[PDB]
Amino acid sequence: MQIFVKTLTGKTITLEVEPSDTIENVKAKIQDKEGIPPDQQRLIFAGKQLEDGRTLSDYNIQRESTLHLVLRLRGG
Amino acid sequence: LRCALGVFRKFSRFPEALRLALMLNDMELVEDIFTSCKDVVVQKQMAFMLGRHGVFLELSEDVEEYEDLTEIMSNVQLNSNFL
Amino acid sequence: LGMILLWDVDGGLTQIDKYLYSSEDYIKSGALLACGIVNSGVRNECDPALALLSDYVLHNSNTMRLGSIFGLGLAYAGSNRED
Repeated sequence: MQIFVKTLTGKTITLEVEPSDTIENVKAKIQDKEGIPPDQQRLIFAGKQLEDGRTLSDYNIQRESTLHLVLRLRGG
Repeated sequence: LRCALGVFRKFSRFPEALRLALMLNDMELVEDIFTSCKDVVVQKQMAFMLGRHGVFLELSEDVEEYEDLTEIMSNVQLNSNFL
Repeated sequence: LGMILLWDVDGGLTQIDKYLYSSEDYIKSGALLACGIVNSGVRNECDPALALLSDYVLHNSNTMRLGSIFGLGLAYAGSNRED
């Protein structure tokens, strides 16, 4: 199924996934499109933090729902 | 004395030039000594006389001196929730 | 309910959903207009195009067409975003 990954840069990313897939596989797909490693990636669904140990079905993430993308921001 | 720059060149923001206070917003980010005035000058830049400033503090010194911006954005607002 | 949970981002969205689901033009459009009230001054990722754009595109009718543009222009009143 398709989902939406909305950034805070006004940019919407679409990924073809399955409802039983883990979050880290989705972050691997984001790395496949972009080259950003998953430790630098954070995902938010309806104000809730996503953990890589669970699946999309565990958070009831379904076809073409909207995610949020915030990046790891460390300085110095 | 340099700390009455933000609130009292909102005086000078709209009539003279909207870039002029933005050139004075540049004068904020030049006098970077050190944190105490630096915190309080940009306290007002979020929810006290205008917003729309959260795109000018993601420069290459994002440790805490340019990581004030998110703390300006909602955390002191959360301290205003902690009120 | 927007005035009750004011200056909030933490659980203001969660309180709406227990009274959002009624399948009414007048209950959802009043509740989703209050969603722009809660994040007023937060301007983080709450719904730049998420919740009230999905409210707005339901329109063929009454306040779903109306009460969805008031909340985001309220929540992003301090914003100068073009998009």
